[PDB]
Amino acid sequence: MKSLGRHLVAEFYECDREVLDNVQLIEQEMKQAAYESGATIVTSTFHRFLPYGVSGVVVISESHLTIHTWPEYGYAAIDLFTCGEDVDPWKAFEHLKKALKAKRVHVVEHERGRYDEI
Amino acid sequence: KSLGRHLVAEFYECDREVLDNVQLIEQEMKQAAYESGATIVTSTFHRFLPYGVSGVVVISESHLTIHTWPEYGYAAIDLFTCGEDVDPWKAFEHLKKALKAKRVHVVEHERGRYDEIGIP
Repeated sequence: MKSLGRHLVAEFYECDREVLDNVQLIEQEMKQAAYESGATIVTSTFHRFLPYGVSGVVVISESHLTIHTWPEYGYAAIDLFTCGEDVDPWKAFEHLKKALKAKRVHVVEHERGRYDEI
Repeated sequence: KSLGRHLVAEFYECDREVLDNVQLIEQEMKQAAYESGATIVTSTFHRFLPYGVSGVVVISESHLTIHTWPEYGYAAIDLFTCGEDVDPWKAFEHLKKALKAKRVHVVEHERGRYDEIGIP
């Protein structure tokens, strides 16, 4: 730990498009992702974009997990921002990779609140 | 050339009383969404311990978020917008002003690049 939090900005490509358009399943998988990471969920809110697409946010202790899907393109924008030694955003990543069946992913890990800056 | 634009922002040396004011953070975040041109879907703001605010404004197909650390004068801000007439930099400007940040660091990501997804 050299920062308040760790933030994964993930591009998920060639996903299962049925899953990407399933608002209930996406919400379920996001909550399980949060459980896998060690995080505690404060609130969650998921919405059906029309005609296709799911958007959701899981608020955790001091930060968030988010997903925005484009079923028509097989694409999801995922963000996994966790704080604390106890919580591992890569565990959420792995769950979602498997839940969405992405064939290609790109992930960047940012530090949020570096100790040497704050 | 992408489905969305996403600003990952570090705000430093902010007004610490603002950072711990959940009502004001909600107002300013909603104002920031308005400035950007985004449509609000839902908004949820939390203040929980002994300080610190978390807020999310869910917009059409993406989000604006803030998580504050009053004890450090720091806020973690994310401004993810989609579509050509929504401008996340207008949200940035509003929040920079509202929070009285003296120093900022911002990464702008292209989320869903057309060349990566395979869109002409």
